[PDB]
Amino acid sequence: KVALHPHDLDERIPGLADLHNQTLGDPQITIVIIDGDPDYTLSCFEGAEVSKVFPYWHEPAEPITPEDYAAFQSIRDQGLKGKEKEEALEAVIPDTKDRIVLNDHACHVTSTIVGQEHSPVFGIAPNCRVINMPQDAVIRVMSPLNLARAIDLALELGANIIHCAFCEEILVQAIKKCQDNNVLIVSPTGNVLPGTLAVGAAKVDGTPCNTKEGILAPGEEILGAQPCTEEPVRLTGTSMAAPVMTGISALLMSLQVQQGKPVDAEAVRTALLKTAIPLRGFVNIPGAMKVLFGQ
Repeated sequence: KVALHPHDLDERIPGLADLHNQTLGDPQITIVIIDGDPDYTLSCFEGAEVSKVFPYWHEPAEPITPEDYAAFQSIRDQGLKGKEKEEALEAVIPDTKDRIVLNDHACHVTSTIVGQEHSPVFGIAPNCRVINMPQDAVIRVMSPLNLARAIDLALELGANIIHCAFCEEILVQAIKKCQDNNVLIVSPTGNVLPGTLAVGAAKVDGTPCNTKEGILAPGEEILGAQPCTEEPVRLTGTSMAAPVMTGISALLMSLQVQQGKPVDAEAVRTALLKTAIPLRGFVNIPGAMKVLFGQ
């Protein structure tokens, strides 16, 4: 009845309003986002506990001009597809388009998780601690070696949740170390490991746009930030559903802290998966709250 903190996805995600009534996150919960380089000048990140840690083993990349970002956004807003989209990107931003895809993705994903209330993008968990670990410098990104190194560093930075927008034996063992150290890994199914929460995209009506340890969440028309403008945009894809689950998972962990319970990543992951309404099903916050908190 009364959403104390009205959120865009309240109607599409039962129990989100009620969960928001109880927490908007806790700064003791750290989320490390392994993605591109987000734009922290956006007002949705003002007052947010956000910081960038660039992996020390990357060569820093030259900053991308606002004009290049605007070119990419114009091409999206015209709704160009297929061969014509690619010919348009190649015509105007051939050297920078691949980095921009990553950086733009990072703005959107970070805004979905931690965007401040009453800004243009209100995130799921605006009071959690968020560290961005940009990877765009490596584009000259799906490399398993580099992701393993990035995951090891994210663990050392104190991650409770690692959001990997890109998730070889070395990577498999880095994921395993996260599980052994009670750190949740969240990644999209795409458009493979225990203790990973794999996320698929649901349409606006809740149907689907991996199956054993996956969950579906809203992935269509998700409101988020884009670089160099205060104007938000709605995007669609499995990598749009993943950040919704990262935020939800962070809220549930935040509630464990607020109730004086130890952070328990595996309890949160298994509660989500076992209560999902037929991957394993659509996210079911009311069921998860019952399993975790007796609500």
